[PDB]
Amino acid sequence: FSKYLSTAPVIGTLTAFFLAGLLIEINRFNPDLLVYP
Amino acid sequence: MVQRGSKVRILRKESYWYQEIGTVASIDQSGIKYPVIVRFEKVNYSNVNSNNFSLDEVVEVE
Amino acid sequence: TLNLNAPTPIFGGSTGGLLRKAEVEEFYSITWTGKSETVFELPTGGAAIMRAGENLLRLARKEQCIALGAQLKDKFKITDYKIYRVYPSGEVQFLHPKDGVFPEKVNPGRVAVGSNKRRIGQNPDPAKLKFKGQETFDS
Amino acid sequence: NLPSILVPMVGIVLPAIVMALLFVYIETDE
Amino acid sequence: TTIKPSAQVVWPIVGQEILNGDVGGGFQGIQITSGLFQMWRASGITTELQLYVTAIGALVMAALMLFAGWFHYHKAAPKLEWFQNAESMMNHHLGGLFGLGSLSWAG
Amino acid sequence: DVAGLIPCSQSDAFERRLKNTTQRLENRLKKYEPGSAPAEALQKQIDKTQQRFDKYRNSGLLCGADGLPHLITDGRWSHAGEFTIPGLLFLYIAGFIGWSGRSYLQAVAASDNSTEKEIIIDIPVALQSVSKGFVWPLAALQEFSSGKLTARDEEITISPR
Amino acid sequence: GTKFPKASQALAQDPTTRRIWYGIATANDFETNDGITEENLYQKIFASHFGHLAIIFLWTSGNLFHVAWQGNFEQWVKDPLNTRPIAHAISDPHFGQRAIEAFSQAGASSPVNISYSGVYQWWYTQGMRTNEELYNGAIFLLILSALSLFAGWLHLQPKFRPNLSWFKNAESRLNHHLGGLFGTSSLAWTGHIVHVAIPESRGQHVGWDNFLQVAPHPAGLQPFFTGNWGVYTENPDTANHVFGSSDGAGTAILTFLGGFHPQTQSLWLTDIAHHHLAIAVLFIVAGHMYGLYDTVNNSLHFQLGLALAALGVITSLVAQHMYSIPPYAYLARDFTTQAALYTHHQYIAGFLMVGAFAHGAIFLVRDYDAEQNKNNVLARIIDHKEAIISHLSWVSLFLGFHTLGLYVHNDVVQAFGTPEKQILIEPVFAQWIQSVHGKSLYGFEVLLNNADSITRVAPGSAQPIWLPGWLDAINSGNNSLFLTIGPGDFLVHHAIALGLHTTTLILVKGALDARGSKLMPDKKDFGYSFPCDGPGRGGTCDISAWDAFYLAVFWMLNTIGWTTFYWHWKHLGVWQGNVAQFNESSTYLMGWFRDYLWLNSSQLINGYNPFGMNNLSVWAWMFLFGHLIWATGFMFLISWRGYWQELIETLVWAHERTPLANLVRWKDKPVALSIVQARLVGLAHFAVGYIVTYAAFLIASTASKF
Amino acid sequence: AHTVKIYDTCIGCTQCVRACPTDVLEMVPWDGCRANQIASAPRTEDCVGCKRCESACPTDFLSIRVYLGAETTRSMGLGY
Amino acid sequence: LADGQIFTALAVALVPGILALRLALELYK
Ligand code: CLA
Ligand code: CLA
Ligand SMILES: CC1=C(/C=C/C(C)=C/C=C/C(C)=C/C=C/C=C(C)/C=C/C=C(C)/C=C/C2=C(C)CCCC2(C)C)C(C)(C)CCC1
Ligand SMILES: CC1=C(C/C=C(\C)CCC[C@H](C)CCC[C@H](C)CCCC(C)C)C(=O)c2ccccc2C1=O
Ligand code: SF4
Ligand code: SF4
Ligand code: SF4
Repeated sequence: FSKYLSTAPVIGTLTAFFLAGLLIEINRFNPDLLVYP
Repeated sequence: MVQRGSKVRILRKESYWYQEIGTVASIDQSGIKYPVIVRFEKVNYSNVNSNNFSLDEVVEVE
Repeated sequence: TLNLNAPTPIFGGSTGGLLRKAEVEEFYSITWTGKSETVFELPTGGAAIMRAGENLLRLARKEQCIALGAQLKDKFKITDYKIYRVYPSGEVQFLHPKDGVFPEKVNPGRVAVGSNKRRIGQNPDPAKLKFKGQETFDS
Repeated sequence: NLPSILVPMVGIVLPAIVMALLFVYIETDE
Repeated sequence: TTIKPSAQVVWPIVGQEILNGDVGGGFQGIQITSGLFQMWRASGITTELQLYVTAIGALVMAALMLFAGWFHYHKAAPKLEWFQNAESMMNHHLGGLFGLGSLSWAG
Repeated sequence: DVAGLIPCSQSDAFERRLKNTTQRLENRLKKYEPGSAPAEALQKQIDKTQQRFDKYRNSGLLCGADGLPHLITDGRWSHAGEFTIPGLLFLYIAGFIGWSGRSYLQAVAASDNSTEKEIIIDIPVALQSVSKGFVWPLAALQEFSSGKLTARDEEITISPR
Repeated sequence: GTKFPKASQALAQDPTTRRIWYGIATANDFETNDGITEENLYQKIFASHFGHLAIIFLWTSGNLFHVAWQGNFEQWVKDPLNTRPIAHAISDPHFGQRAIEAFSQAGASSPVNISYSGVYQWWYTQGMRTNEELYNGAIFLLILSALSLFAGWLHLQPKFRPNLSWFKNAESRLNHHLGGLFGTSSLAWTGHIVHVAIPESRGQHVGWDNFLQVAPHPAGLQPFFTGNWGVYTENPDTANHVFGSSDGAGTAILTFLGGFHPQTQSLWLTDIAHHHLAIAVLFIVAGHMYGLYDTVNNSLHFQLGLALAALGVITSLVAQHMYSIPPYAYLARDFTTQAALYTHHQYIAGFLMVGAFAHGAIFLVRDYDAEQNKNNVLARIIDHKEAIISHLSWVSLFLGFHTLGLYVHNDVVQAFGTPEKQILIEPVFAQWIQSVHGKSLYGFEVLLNNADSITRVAPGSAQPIWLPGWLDAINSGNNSLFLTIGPGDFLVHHAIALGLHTTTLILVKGALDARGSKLMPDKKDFGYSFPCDGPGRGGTCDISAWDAFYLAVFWMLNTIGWTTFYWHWKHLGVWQGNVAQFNESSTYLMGWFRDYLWLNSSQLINGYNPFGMNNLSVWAWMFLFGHLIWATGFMFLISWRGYWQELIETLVWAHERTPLANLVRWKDKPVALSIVQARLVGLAHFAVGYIVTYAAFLIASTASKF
Repeated sequence: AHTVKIYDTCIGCTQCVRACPTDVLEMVPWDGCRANQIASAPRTEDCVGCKRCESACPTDFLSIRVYLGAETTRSMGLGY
Repeated sequence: LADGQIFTALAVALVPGILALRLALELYK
């Protein structure tokens, strides 16, 4: 099952699930970041 | 003169593996034209890995 | 030869075969001996029944004869199919096997027609053969 | 008045003529 | 008539909480067009507890079907002759699946 | 003031976008029950709006005649945070993902089954290339100087001429 | 065995319908004919150019005649501020009674077409005033086209055939075309402006009978020989002077005031007089001057690609300069024609620029010889052709990833009730260049906004005289000289830059890969146009150099579609005085959709309602007519051949078995359209439907409002 | 008819002959070796141009080529 | 215009019409 999670669709998804949720949580505490202040 | 197992570079300009590295699987011990059989890591569009070349189309980069 | 008349298979059908092109010029006929009374698909629609025979079938295209001649070699292993093309309202008798053997088998006495003594990367540029009757692949 | 004569001549009649000579020139043979 | 049917509340993030519109009463969400509010009223449902247990009732049924697919391939897989019996299959699906399914729903 | 753009703290069209955004939410609030749960989500929406106008006023942005903040890329250092500063912040992150996947493929290709390790990703070799990917602006400098960042044209395959 | 086509005798043995279609397509391809020689080849090119030259003369005589006969040219000279120009009278038997009342427009008694080519504006400034003057021009161009069709037949006679060495001698060709054709005929056109067009603009009738009597200047040609050329720069037409009368006119003939006329918003004719004068002097002195030259001279397709590249660049040059610098009186005020004139030449310039790379690609299969052409500029661009395509693969993909995402950002952000969060990039680089050219609206204050800069001052010889005229135009917001741009104009120019890079990417893909790849190394053995190499090697559909042209015709239509949608909507707020509609709505793609395609196509689409019909119902018909022909090309594009070949093999059956129709027999065996054939057929219906639909929309959305 | 030319990089694999649906090709002994073979196309008038003989050739950039020439009734594959 | 000028223009248009027919019958040859 660990050798299944190393396959491309799952590790393409959970890291994209990680990188999206990184960006989602950023816009909740830091909303509307147009420019560097 | 190329021997078996020698890593060659292909000078046949029409080939899919032109200017690429391959290892000679065998040579034919007769006077047949194109005797040099090279096996390649990369498959062409017909998904094969071997071809018959001559000694004029290969070198001895080893 | 064509051995016409020879018995057509017990078929009765097929809109899809042997229209007005056949009576003016060039229809074909495939002749075989089928070693059963079994059913086989036609290139027109599908069934007939192969006779004991001397079986013969008049087809429109040579492409439909080799497609049926492949089915008799595949499914029934009767490889004795012998196609023809007809007389005065046709062109050329005895199309296959052209030299008494199948073309995938080697036969001495054949001559290499359409052979080239060069590779394909050794083909000349068309600018070298411009405004001449030569073509960039003929030798 | 000259529009009423000319536009059914090259709108109808003159294409039907050049269609006829072309269709004979196509389907003729040496 | 007055209140628009709604589910799928949208989270207060980058501005998609403008989709949580004035849909009716004291609720804010997406006006849905699936007719589940009219299907559940015809089924007789009056409180959200009867919807909550049916959502649990489908998930245990989902696990029941998923276990049955594991069981009927890995453990107890029927032969070919169990599948080619179309007359007993037509007998069972007509009276049992379609008949009792419309008999029990008539109840 | 680089193209007739008045700053947004004194731009009256930008200060009038706030007057109509909250008036379109206060009238959305005026019908609901004051202690209700959709009432507090509109005040969370009203105050999230006030946290972007006060964030854009004090940041020194440039609002036009419409009243929307315009960005100035010629890069000036007084307007460096628009494109130059997050652009540099972009380029390290994208080159990190770039040099990681390039370092992964050179390690995998000199193995027994290279195409197998592209499907199932070796978490040793994957986390190794992340370690070789954080140092990429330094790592590509000695890679380009060594001669092994690029290949000569007698080694690549090339269409016939 | 038939005779048609005479060109390809191997097509004549084809007994199907393909012979009919391929006879029309291999027709004017003169290198493909059997038995052709290169000496016989160029003479057929030379006579065909005479046949083409007459068609341009017969077409212009038709435009002159139908304005002289069925137009209102004399009625329009007296008042170009209210009178709409009439193209030709309508005579269709299919009209109704309520339609003749609706197409009897511009106050005429007969159904007429309101002209949108603006040859009224062009001939009004060439000097013409009366309907008889246009008819004399139509008579004259029937003589020139007769001169063209005679000389084409004449130069095929065996005593008047030009030699092959006369054709391939380009050294004397460039001396004469820049010298005679470009220089003297610009010096001749300089004679037309000073003798005719300048006094006709000042109230004086100058025709063929009286022009030898009256002189263009009160001191005619006496200071041309002593060197005192400055006396032609006397009192010009003032700001008081209305066009076409003696109301405060002048006597100057070669002035360089710059700027525009204060009432027609057009160029001064004295500027155009001094313009083509100096163009003549440069082209005259440029014609006294005369292993790659052995390639360009030998190859007919090389010079054709360079000509279409030269034509395609200068055709965009017309459209970009004609709307900002209106060269014709009352063309700036005619909004529909100005819109139709930009969109005309830009769509042609795209077709000329695509055909430039197309004919260079034909050169590389037919005429290019890599054993003879080695180590020059040509055989080096082929040598690193993978480096050019991949770097064009980047800048296509670099812009399209970002200027789409810049739009989808502004869409989503505006949709969420927050327009104040958009990424609006002010185009400071181009706004510098307008401030470099003198537009003091922004306030950059260098280079001709700098009043003390060395370019505006010119401290060498006190030169700067044309800058008072230019700087009163670009700073004034009454015309289209260097339009005020904002962040919406940023996003479109990078869509445009995406289009010119992508269309080049496809066109130089099949150009450089016309001679072979790893897929098909022998692509020069199969020609420029051929469908595929089968389903082997993974399948090779659309592989050829013809099908790389064919994909870029979609891209040029899309690029000019991006271009002329931006031209039209920017000017629809400039002309209407509401510039703010393009200001806020063009930053996001819904305002491009709602406020341009939906808002402006309302009065078009009510061309015929169930309560009546308007004069726009010919445009509302041709709108839907253009949708239907565009969608039909999809049928030949999506569905491919062997569906239809097996559909005709049953219609052949149903025709051979139907009684009373079994007797009627074809001579050509009906087949499906070929693979290369219906790519062209599908692209033709696509390209015609692309152009017919916009031309109906661009006309009717502007004629309804102006 | 379509032209079929067989180049000398063929190996006598016999695969293009048995992949021909219209029986154009055949195998023939070779001159300079008298042991190996080569394909040959003596019946090019029958060729429909399907290029199935190129899909079966094992050599890198196949030794048998098909150039679609003039279209007769056989090469158009017409049943009428 | 005048009515006689229209039939004059149609008369002088026969001169390109024979010449276009004469050129195309030579270009075909
Ligand atoms: C482009 C040239 C053109 C012109 C000038 C016309 C003209 C006409 N068409 Mg149209 N039509 C055309 C092309 C054209 N058609 C095309 C391309 C289509 C396909 C889209 C149509 C589809 C169409 C339909 C369905 C109908 C018309 C009709 C008409 C007539 C309407 C006015 C009328 O009824 O007068 C009154 C006059 C008559 C009713 C009789 C006219 C004299 C007849 C046609 C000829 C007499 C025979 C004569 C001895 C020798 C033949 C001469 C003839 C070939 C010119 C008018 C004659 C209507 C019609 O009446 O058709 C005949 C009609 O129903 N058209
Ligand atoms: C003056 C410039 C010029 C010249 C001299 C040529 C000349 C030639 N071209 Mg080139 N070319 C040009 C410009 C030019 N072209 C342009 C502008 C393009 C881009 C559009 C091309 C793209 C191109 C390609 C891809 C090819 C050529 C080819 C040729 C050769 C044969 C043409 C032929 O026989 O087709 C026959 C003509 C037709 C089939 C015309 C029908 C198509 C038109 C557009 C239909 C119009 C639609 C319809 C009528 C609209 C109705 C209106 C509606 C309202 C109803 C000939 C050498 C071919 C060649 O092989 O060269 C050796 C070739 O393959 N050209
Ligand atoms: C492929 C091929 C081909 C083709 C090509 C082509 C098609 C191209 C195109 C291209 C193009 C078509 C180009 C263009 C160019 C342009 C340019 C490059 C321009 C420039 C400009 C400039 C330089 C300007 C500047 C300026 C300004 C802006 C202002 C100030 C001053 C001045 C004037 C300086 C041929 C045929 C050869 C053949 C072979 C192959
Ligand atoms: C419909 C269709 C056919 C069938 C089309 C046929 C058989 C042609 C039928 C068209 C008829 C003859 C009407 C055409 C009439 C035109 C309006 C004018 C043609 C004459 C010009 C020379 C002016 C194909 O053969 C085909 C092939 C490849 C891809 C797509 C398709 C495809 O979509
Ligand atoms: S017909 Fe089209 S899809 Fe089929 S093999 Fe030929 S090119 Fe490929
Ligand atoms: S198909 Fe080509 S490679 Fe194969 S046997 Fe025939 S000639 Fe040789
Ligand atoms: S193209 Fe088809 S029919 Fe012709 S030789 Fe090849 S396989 Fe046989």
